Amino acid sequence: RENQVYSPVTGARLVAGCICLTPDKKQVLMITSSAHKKRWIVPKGGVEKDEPNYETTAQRQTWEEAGCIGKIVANLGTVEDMRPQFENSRKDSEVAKHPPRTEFHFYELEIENLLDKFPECHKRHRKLYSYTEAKQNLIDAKRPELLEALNRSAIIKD
Ligand SMILES: O=P(O)(O)O[C@@H]1[C@@H](OP(=O)(O)O)[C@@H](OP(=O)(O)O)[C@@H](OP(=O)(O)OP(=O)(O)O)[C@H](OP(=O)(O)O)[C@H]1OP(=O)(O)O
Ligand SMILES: [Mg+2]
Repeated sequence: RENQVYSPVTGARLVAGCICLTPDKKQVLMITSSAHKKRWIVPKGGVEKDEPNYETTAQRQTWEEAGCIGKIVANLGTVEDMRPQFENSRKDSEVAKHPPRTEFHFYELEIENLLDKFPECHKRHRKLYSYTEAKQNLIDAKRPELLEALNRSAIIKD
């Protein structure tokens, strides 16, 4: 729908999501992408014009995409999808300047329940991963900005 909300500055699509952690904080909940069937990501989605805050969007998408209920325990701030040839400064190399694709507002959630039936339960897989596994999945998914969000969480990395 054209019910989506965009940054008035950069025109980046405004998305909220959840780093959903087990109470012991040893594992994060990950879902498969709908387009890229084999790629493991975290629950997230576009803010809608009616929604009063990012927490609403985040908890709605965590239910819809992952059948996961929990309490938001931290605001993990923002990360950007910086995807659209190169510009070399002679001490480093960078991609040619462009506006961000997406601006993500992430929250840490403590999982309280996982339900077997949820809206996207037939079009996605869903599973708990240790930090090391989760980190490798996000690299495999080519989503370093989601890994940045994961890294700000209280997930045990040792
Ligand atoms: O192509 P990507 O990787 O940039 O991401 C995809 C993202 O998929 P992802 O790869 O993040 O898993 C899709 O979401 P999905 O995972 O639910 O299929 C999402 O579709 P959407 O309109 O439902 O938007 P959300 O991703 O719930 O905010 C967007 O897809 P669309 O091309 O079908 O409209 C998004 O695309 P962008 O506009 O580029 O952000
Ligand atoms: Mg999504």
